[PDB]
Amino acid sequence: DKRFLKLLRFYILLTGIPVVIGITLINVFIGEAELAEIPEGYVPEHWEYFKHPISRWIARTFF
Amino acid sequence: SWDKDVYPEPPRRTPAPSPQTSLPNPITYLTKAFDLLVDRPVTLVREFIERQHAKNKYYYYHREFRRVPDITECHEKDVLCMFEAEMQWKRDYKVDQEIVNIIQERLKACQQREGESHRQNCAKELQQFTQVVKAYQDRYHDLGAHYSARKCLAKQKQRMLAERKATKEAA
Amino acid sequence: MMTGRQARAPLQFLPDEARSLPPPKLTDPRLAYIGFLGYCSGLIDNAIRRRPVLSAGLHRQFLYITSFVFVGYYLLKRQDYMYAVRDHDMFSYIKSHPEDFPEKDKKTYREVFEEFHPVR
Amino acid sequence: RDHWIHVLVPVGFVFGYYLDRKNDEKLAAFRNKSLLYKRELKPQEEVTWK
Amino acid sequence: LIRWTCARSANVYPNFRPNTKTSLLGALFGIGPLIFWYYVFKTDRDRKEKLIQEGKLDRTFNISY
Amino acid sequence: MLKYIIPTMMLMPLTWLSKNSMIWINTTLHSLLISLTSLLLLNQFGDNSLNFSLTFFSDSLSTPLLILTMWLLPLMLMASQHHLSKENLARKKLFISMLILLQLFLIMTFTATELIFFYIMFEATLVPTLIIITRWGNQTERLNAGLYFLFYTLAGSLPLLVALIYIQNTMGSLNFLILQYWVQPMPNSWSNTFMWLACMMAFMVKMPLYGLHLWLPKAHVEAPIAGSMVLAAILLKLGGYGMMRITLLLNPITDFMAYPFIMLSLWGMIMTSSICLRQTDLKSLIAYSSVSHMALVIVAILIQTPWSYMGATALMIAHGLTSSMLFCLANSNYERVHSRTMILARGLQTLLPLMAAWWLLASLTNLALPPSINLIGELFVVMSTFSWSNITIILMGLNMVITALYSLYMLITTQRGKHTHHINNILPSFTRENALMSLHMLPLLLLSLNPKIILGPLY
Amino acid sequence: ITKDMLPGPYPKTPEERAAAAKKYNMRVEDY
Amino acid sequence: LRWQEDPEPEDENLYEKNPDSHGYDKDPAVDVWNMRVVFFFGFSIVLVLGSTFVAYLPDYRMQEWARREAERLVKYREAHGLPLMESNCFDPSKIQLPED
Amino acid sequence: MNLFSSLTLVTLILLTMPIAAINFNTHKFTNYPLYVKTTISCAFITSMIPTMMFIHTGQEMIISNWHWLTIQTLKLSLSFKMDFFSMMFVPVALFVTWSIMEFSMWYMHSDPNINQFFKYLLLFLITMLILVTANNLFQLFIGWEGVGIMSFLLIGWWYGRTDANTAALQAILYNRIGDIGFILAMAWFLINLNTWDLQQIFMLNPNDSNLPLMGLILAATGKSAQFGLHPWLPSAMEGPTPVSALLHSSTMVVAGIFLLIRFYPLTENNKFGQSIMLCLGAMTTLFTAMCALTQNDIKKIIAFSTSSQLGLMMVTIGINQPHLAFLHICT
Ligand SMILES: CCCCCCCCCCCCCCCCCC(=O)OC[C@H](COP(=O)([O-])OCC(O)COP(=O)([O-])OC[C@@H](COC(=O)CCCCCCCCCCCCCCCCC)OC(=O)CCCCCCCCCCCCCCCCC)OC(=O)CCCCCCCCCCCCCCCCC
Ligand SMILES: CCCCCCCCCCCCCCCCCC(=O)OC[C@H](COP(=O)([O-])OC[C@H](O)COP(=O)([O-])OC[C@H](COC(=O)CCCCCCCCCCCCCCCCC)OC(=O)CCCCCCCCCCCCCCCCC)OC(=O)CCCCCCCCCCCCCCCCC
Ligand SMILES: CCCCCCCCCCCCCCCCCC(=O)OC[C@H](COP(=O)([O-])OCC[N+](C)(C)C)OC(=O)CCCCCCCCCCCCCCCCC
Ligand SMILES: CCCCCCCCCCCCCCCCCC(=O)OC[C@H](COP(=O)([O-])OCC[N+](C)(C)C)OC(=O)CCCCCCCCCCCCCCCCC
Ligand SMILES: CCCCCCCCCCCCCCCCCC(=O)OC[C@H](COP(=O)([O-])OCC[N+](C)(C)C)OC(=O)CCCCCCCCCCCCCCCCC
Repeated sequence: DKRFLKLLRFYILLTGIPVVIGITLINVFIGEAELAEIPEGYVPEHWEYFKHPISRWIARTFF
Repeated sequence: SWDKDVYPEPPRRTPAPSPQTSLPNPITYLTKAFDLLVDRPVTLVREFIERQHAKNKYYYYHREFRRVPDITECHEKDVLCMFEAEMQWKRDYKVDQEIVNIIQERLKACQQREGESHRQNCAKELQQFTQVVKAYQDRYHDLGAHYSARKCLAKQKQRMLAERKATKEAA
Repeated sequence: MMTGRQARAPLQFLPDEARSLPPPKLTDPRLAYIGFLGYCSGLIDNAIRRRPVLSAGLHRQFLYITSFVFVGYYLLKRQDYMYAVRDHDMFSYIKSHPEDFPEKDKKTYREVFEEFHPVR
Repeated sequence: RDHWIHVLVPVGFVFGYYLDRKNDEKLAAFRNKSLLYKRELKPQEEVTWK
Repeated sequence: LIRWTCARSANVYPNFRPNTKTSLLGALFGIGPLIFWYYVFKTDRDRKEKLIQEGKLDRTFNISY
Repeated sequence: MLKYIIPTMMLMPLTWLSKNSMIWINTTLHSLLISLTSLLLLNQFGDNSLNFSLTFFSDSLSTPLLILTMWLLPLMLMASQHHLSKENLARKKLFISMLILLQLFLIMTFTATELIFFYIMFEATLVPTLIIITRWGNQTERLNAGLYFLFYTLAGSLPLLVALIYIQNTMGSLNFLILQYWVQPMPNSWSNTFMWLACMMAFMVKMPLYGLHLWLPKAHVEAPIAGSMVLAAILLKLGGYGMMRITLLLNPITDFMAYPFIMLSLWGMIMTSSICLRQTDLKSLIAYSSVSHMALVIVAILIQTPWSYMGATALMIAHGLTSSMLFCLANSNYERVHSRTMILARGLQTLLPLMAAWWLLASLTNLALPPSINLIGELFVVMSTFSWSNITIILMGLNMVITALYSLYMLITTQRGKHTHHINNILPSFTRENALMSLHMLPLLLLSLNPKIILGPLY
Repeated sequence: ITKDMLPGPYPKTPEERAAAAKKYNMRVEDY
Repeated sequence: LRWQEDPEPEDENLYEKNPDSHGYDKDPAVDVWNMRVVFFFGFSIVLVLGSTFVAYLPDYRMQEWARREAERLVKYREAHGLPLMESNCFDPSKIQLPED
Repeated sequence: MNLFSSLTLVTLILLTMPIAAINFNTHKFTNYPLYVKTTISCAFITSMIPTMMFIHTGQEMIISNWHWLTIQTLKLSLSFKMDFFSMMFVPVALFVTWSIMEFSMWYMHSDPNINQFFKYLLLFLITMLILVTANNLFQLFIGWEGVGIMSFLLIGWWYGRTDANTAALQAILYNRIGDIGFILAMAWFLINLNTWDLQQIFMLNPNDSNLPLMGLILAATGKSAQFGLHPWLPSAMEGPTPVSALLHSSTMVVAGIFLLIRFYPLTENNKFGQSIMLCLGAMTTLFTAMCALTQNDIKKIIAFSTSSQLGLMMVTIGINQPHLAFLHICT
């Protein structure tokens, strides 16, 4: 049981700590977008309607 | 922040501290301790993060749906028109849901803010809430889980027949 | 049903008006599925005689695949021909009989009264 | 390849993604024709979605 | 234990005889409560629908359903 | 949807060309990759459903059932690889092929744009399930259980075929997207009464309805563990999915055709929970618990309010995860004591403490502990049935009391008390077993954080 | 476990009653 | 007598020949690599990256859009004295009633 | 504003930190019960500051910090009501729980699962402060069912004992019978007032509140051991002594009383509900104190004592004196 709990915590943290650190790096350096009105004649991209950078990456790459 | 018109707040009136006793209150010392130990480092880290945001600015936009023809000027069983009308109706339904949510937020915020005299001091928010719930209930209640623009139009036609009959029989 | 159509010219697998129709591509998913059936017939043929299933008789597996694709190509040509015949006869019968197919006066939902049944 | 069996399911997903994106081209009869999303084309652009 | 569980589940129906006692207990305990709750909920919903279509049931703030 | 159908078919050469010691690991790995890929279906919109092709689409109802289905395959491979360890290699590959093929049928069952394609896939899901039960089931009763499982479903579904072909001849189409706009009201007549029965009784058997549930505590018990997992987690929810599609067409006749079936399910959730209070078979206790939980989903579909559909799809996903974990816990004790009798192995918390923690959490999700999505679905169904009639709160509350009673009775009976003395082959919990329990429970708990992706098309 | 150690139908003859009482491991007079 | 049948084989213990058994296989290297495949590709990939992926869904079913749009519409029709919602979903001018 | 809300949430997050500590462990701890006792002492210290600056002004706020879900008109948020009731019950419960845990480090010392016991006791405290600080009925239901499940886990602590398992299943039975009325109240408020938030309940202020108050009286009968649903509390003495002392004297069993005090703007306008609460509380405080006169087990006498005092609390709710009832809880 202790070996299972050690392996469970290890394989969660193995990618959880890079995901948490990467999200912190994104939210500090890259960071959240700003709500602006659409400029005249400009048609935005479909992924440019979203606020957080990871949401923009998901809507651009996959969706 | 947010727009103060859609989420209204009456202006704050805090009283000046007028202490009668001589013993120093712990709250001012804990407030200065909070300001020195907590609020200034939080403000410094937030200013650092806001500088990093200001290094690379970019924008997201509010998606503007232009108004398409609604269900009444769509032909019967014309899926290309009534699909657009149905999508328009569903977006309007979800927006009206969020309008009722905004007015509930105003009402509950008023009740907490006014405190003990909330029954007198929140009559306008209660009136706005009763009006918007009356409109929402006449518009979308009893449609069912398979709701559509056809169901809502049939409910509106039944209500308008009832209102026309009641106005006709009153004369 | 359509047995009087192909009675003036009997036992023609593909008539001369079938050539006015575009043939199935050789990358048709139907024809590729028939080729998969040929590969499955090759695998069952290696299995029932206790040969090694994937390895033995690659000439035989390939003749299974080839023969099913070869038959199924002409089967798909006849399929597309008979459905084209069905649509052609449908449209010519609608054209010859306008009194039996009136163009429907379509009303919009502002005039259409549907009874509302509440879910409560 | 020594590990050639570990590219059956991923290449299957790449092939299914390719066939979905190919079928989206055959379903393009209302591209830039819907009453909700029709618009004038931007320069250096011939289709609004692929 | 195996004998007990096989008596409790697997041997019940081969030792069943449809007779007076079992049929009256199967009708009373099987369709009795169904008929009972049917007329209860039908009476309650006919009453609620009659009050709703007369505007008598107070339904002011009811918009979640 | 072809980007999920093609890798599921590529799992067949992946399981037949694998090395003889690698056929579990490769299928587990690549089915986990397919389950990772399943999350692209969360591209949902508030107005439009994610409409792929003429054949496939996915709204917010089919999407959680798809992600649960593609997640269930690696867990079935983990659960079923220990008791099929001494199996022939060819029969082991046939078992894995039946699991992969059942997933292949299900993922294009839920995405069927047209209803007769839904019917073909829906009744195609019988055949791998029947082969799994009647071939890799353990006791003698698997053949009779396969008979009941086959011949309740086909007896219910062959009128459904005539009903769907009738709608095809009348409306001109069985496309669900077209029938969202060409739906006509179904008035009161005897013809439309039997139309309603033909459209609904197949799914009433598959849920199962009370009184027609007699295929279930033999098919779910006499199956192996992968069969029990798929039957409890997906194959009961095919019925609720078909109901939520097909009740588009059955208005307003459902508003009085629903009353006998609402009575059957509101009384069946009391009676099957009472049956769970007196079960000696642990696996049959979980089977009748599944009947008791699906009775609420039947009531929620038949009252057809938005809160009821939201609670019904949340309760379907929650019950899939919870019942699959309860069957896996039952298997984890059956692989040690070789008996499904619940009173035999007692006091197991003294021997297996972390496995008893998994028993505790699955019994808490079974009794709908907030804020689990079990309680979310349970609670929304109770809200909507209260708005339906105010007297249904008596039956819902009495069901919740009996549900807590049999859940914690199961926990106390298997885990608490003095341990059984004459049983000495209680091994420690393997890493496979605890990993199976955690891969059930941890998504079920993480879905409490962001529960909006399991609340259906009308969240 | 086998067939003649499983429960059966209702005993009618006294030798069937004695065989069942032997089966359930108890006295014939107490069965 | 009764027919020719093998006796019931004893249930094997994975911990007798392998005290480090993860319970996947009796071959220890296959067992450890099945453990790593299960743990990595379930927890380290699907659970972690899917919790991140669901956590950052791009406005799932446009609820945030609908709140922002409703704020815009309420901010409009408060300034113009319009009621916040009509009891008629559709304009009564574009509806023909059945006469009586 | 900034000090009040911050120390409010720091109290609850500080109480959740040893749960992360006991879950993220590899070693045998350097005295984890001392760690949880020190944590609850410091949480008492942290909770004293918003209490003092409530005693100064009367400062109240709602912290609706996390939007959780929106069911078409029901925006469910993680919402914390920092009112008179939270400000006077959180430091009392933390001070009592701090003394109960320093008692537990001595009483439960020879127990080899002492870390699990302190984990379970802190989980009870977390669920109880979820209950008493909640602003909507869903989060209050989370704390409600949470203290019910931790009641199960702490009554059946010695799980080899048959009577402990039996009394724990008994307590779950009576509390789910009370939960019938709790979910009746939630269903009524959702259908007739479109809310689970206390604010919209108090501002809409329904007049035909007979049935939801009957549901709330049933919930308090299940939770606070009133007559008809009382016998789980004397059976609940089967657990360890600090379980009894914390949960089944002072902290858990006042939750139905706290539920009926929490709805005081609705019970003040319903004389029928006040009469029901008055008769039920007087029945309970008669019957259980009458049972206590000839008992021989000391923990049964004190359990009938606390159920008699719960009957007295239900009496003083019934006489339209809810703040005296809450004062009697904290006393
Ligand atoms: C932490 C590591 C933990 C272990 C690692 C492994 C974890 C497990 C594996 C996880 C794998 C991934 C899982 C999926 C989730 C992914 C993340 C996600 O979706 O996050 C969602 C959500 C949104 O993230 P986002 O969308 O990226 O941000 C949007 C913003 O626009 C963006 O906001 P922003 O840009 O404005 O902010 C940027 C932010 C970066 O963003 C983040 O950090 C957020 C992302 C991290 C998420 C991590 C989640 C892990 C799980 C957390 C919970 C369990 C933890 C363990 C137990 C803890 C105790 C309980 O920057 C900072 O954090 C820096 C500021 C730090 C302030 C504190 C220090 C100030 C003073 C310093 C003084 C010294 C210097 C002074 C002088 C300096 C001079 C230069 O993030 C969070 O929820 C973050 C967690 C904290 C939330 C608040 C915590 C307190 C709440 C209390 C009240 C509510 C609860 C009450 C309960 C009480 C009891 C009943
Ligand atoms: C997206 C980022 C998310 C980050 C945050 C994650 C949020 C929670 C996720 C799930 C947490 C539970 C899983 C662990 C427990 C199960 C295994 C176990 O027994 O471990 C014991 C073991 C320590 O015990 P041990 O002594 O060594 O051995 C066990 C003993 O032999 C015997 O064991 P025992 O009986 O002594 O101890 C078992 C004990 C027994 O205690 C109980 O069973 C009492 C619990 C029920 C009553 C109290 C809670 C009531 C509800 C209130 C809380 C929720 C709402 C709070 C918000 C405010 C109100 C609205 O249970 C616990 O201690 C569980 C603590 C957490 C309780 C959560 C609720 C579970 C109750 C059932 C469902 C309730 C509704 C759903 C709630 C979902 C909330 C997210 O724990 C570990 O070693 C931890 C392993 C790693 C756990 C990772 C969990 C998250 C994994 C997610 C991966 C992907 C996302 C990345 C984030 C990763 C963050 C780390
Ligand atoms: C799980 C086991 C039991 C399953 C039960 C399944 C449902 C029970 C009822 C099924 C009725 C048969 C299918 C009806 C399909 C309706 C299609 C349609 O157009 O209907 C309108 C049509 C109307 O005729 P029409 O369509 O030609 O005319 C046009 C419509 N009007 C009349 C308005 C002009 O109905 C029928 O023609 C007859 C419908 C009833 C048929 C009764 C025969 C079957 C009796 C019940 C058998 C149940 C299973 C028994 C065996 C169980 C196993 C041993
Ligand atoms: C999905 C349908 C099929 C079902 C089965 C699926 C199986 C396959 C699994 C695939 C991967 C998993 C998919 C679902 C993932 C769900 C999780 C998820 O994404 O969450 C996102 C949620 C989304 O929340 P959110 O919506 O507020 O996110 C904000 C949105 N953004 C980030 C864009 C700004 O993430 C969080 O909530 C993160 C919060 C921080 C971490 C958790 C902190 C709280 C922990 C407890 C604190 C203490 C409380 C007191 C109690 C103490 C203990 C008792
Ligand atoms: C030790 C780890 C802690 C973090 C350390 C590292 C960070 C250092 C300090 C900085 C803090 C992090 C940055 C700021 C935090 C994020 C701010 C933000 O906007 O986040 C987005 C949001 C804030 O809410 P929101 O309203 O912006 O978004 C909600 C998302 N939508 C709108 C799509 C629904 O999410 C969070 O902050 C997530 C944290 C949640 C905390 C509570 C968890 C509850 C767990 C139980 C769940 C079940 C409850 C059910 C009942 C509820 C009541 C009905």
